[PDB]
Amino acid sequence: SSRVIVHVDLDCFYAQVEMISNPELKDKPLGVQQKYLVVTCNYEARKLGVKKLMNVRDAKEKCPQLVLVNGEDLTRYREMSYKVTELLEEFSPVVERLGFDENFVDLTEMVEKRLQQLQSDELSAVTVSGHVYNNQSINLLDVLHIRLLVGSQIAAEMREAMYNQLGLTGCAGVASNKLLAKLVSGVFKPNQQTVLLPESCQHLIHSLNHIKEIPGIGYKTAKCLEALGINSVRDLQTFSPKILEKELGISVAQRIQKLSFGEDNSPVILSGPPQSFSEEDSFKKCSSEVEAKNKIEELLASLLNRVCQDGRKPHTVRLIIRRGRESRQCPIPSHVIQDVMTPMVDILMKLFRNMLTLLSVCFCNLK
Amino acid sequence: SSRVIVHVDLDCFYAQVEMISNPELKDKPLGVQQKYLVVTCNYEARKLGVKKLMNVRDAKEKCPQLVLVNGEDLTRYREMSYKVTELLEEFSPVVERLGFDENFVDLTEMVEKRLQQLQSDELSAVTVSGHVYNNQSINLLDVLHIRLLVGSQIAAEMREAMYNQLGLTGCAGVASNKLLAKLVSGVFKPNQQTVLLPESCQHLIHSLNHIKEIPGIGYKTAKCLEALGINSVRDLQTFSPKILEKELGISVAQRIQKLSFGEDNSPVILSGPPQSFSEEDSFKKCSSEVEAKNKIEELLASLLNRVCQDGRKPHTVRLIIRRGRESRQCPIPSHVIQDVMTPMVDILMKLFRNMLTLLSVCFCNLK
DNA sequence: AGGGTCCTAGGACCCT
DNA sequence: AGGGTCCTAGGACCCT
Repeated sequence: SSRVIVHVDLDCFYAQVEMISNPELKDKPLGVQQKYLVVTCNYEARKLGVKKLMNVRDAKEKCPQLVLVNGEDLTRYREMSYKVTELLEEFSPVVERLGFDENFVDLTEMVEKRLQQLQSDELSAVTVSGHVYNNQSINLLDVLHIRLLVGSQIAAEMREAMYNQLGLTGCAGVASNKLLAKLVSGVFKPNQQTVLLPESCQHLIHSLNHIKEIPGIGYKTAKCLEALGINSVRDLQTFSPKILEKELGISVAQRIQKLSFGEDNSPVILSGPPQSFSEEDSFKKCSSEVEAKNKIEELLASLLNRVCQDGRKPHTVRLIIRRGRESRQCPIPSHVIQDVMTPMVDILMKLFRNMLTLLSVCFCNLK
Repeated sequence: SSRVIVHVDLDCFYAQVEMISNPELKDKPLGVQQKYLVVTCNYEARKLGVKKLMNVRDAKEKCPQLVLVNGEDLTRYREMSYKVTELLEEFSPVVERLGFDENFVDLTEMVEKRLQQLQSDELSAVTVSGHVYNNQSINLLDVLHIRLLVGSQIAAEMREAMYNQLGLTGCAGVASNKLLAKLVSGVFKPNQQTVLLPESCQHLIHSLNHIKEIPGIGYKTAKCLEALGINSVRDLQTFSPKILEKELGISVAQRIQKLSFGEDNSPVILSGPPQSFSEEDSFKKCSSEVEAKNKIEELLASLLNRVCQDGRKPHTVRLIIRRGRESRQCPIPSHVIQDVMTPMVDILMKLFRNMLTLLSVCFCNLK
């Protein structure tokens, strides 16, 4: 029942893609901006103090030299994202996408195969690729250390192939479940990998400074927990399972408390093709008229290109607006499944009439 | 793009099953009761005035001779229901279940096969099995009349097999879509079949006396339509598509108005195994204590037997209560997927604590 | 921002 | 009653 999981986490993905386009952008600090927010920056910029999602002003304050670059159109990032997932699917088919720049792979079946092909004398010659978390000592007769080290060898092969075949650097973390692989992938953060041996699991989770930092524990469950006096990982570990049950639920409770201990039995899901296709347009209260139809015609403009090129067809469209958000959705008529936009704009226009700073159209329920 | 669909509608299903158990119950009027309500009755009882869902009192008023029989445990009905669906799946695999006693089958691929095997001279020798709606005249050079007549021959073979192999009588309606097949299956109502030729589609839908009677038009959309002055099928046919769009939605609108015309492009779905397993317990305010745990232990008692024997395992449980209803659900822990009830009662007990005349537990999200 | 994921609790519909 | 179906609109989570 042992598992070997790798978390692959590309460095400043958007920046990497832009720096590939215009090679001149390298060397100097680089921000990728979405409206008034630098969402991503290359290492240089990050050394100068440009932080994740920093105002284009505060960016130009710690870093007047910034060479900013617009990244509101995610097409090129989305395409490279899937080129990376597909490269990893070639290693082992079971790859889970988390956002655009992170992937989980279950290396278990693959690690086991590489061992039965390996020979007796090799077992002692097994080496780690990259760092070992907390410099922990390897025990070459621990079957679990050997598998995690083979896992680190596969992880380094993936990272080498991502660079060689797509020009992308990134980090990797090798552990026995998704939680720990993701928590250890970032220990050595620029284009490196780390492997976690079980004896250091507690050191790793306790290296966190607030249950905020546990993936699966967002703002809501965080502030909720902070209202029970739970703040450190150890607090959540020792807190009453009972009060937690009745406070957050039976679902949230035991999952969160197990994450507290480094436990995470959740399987690596095959992400396969997307379950949805959305696009967003925000503006300085630019919508209060039939302009919404010029936008929406534009949002949907590029989508129909996307949702078509995919192959499958959506059987539901949705329209989203900001003024918390609201949505009104409807099934896509059969006739409209196969010129469109005359019929589709109309669909979403009446969805729009039923219901302005944001505006989005999402194609979902694909078949 | 022509379709041949059969709607199979067993007569007083519950009664049929009971009359099979204790053959003595035949001959005399028979009611199947659920609390203070005769939900089903054999033809005899129905001749005496016992109507669908009639008080056990009003039942014993038009029909003091009633020989009532309890039918709150649906196990035996549910089992025969699936024996009937499986018999029809043998004819053609694509069978859609609607409730326990109704099934749709798409006979198109099957009718077409029977024709290419049939010979030239036979085409004129094709006959209808059962009634033709509105006594309409057959045109043996109308390819659509011939296919619907082959459809009627398959329908009669199914009904003969349901009787011969399961002892069940029932009705059948043969049409070109689901709506019309279901509307015509009941024209000759006791253990007979009817076929609808297209030239009589309008006669059939206009034979209805209120859009209430169109399947897919329930109480809500009905009263809504009745507020627009729409009452007859012709009203809905001629009513403004536009006002209907803005009143009921773009989804409801065109689907409802097409049903008005006898149009229904919806495909026959393969129902396959159930998507859920529920059981219900209602009582005269009998629950206001740890009794709910004695019930719930009992509701869930039989379910775990059911949801297990199926094979797949649910990955969500739900608890439902009446005091409109309310539900609180949660994922079923991995450990509990495989003794249970010690863990499961507890799960639903805390779901119960979070939230008494009704009480139910439902196992859903099966895999 | 711009973009995803899956769940949940209520609601409509079908049948008896 | 006792039992099903699928949808929807909001909400939580992940990433930038």
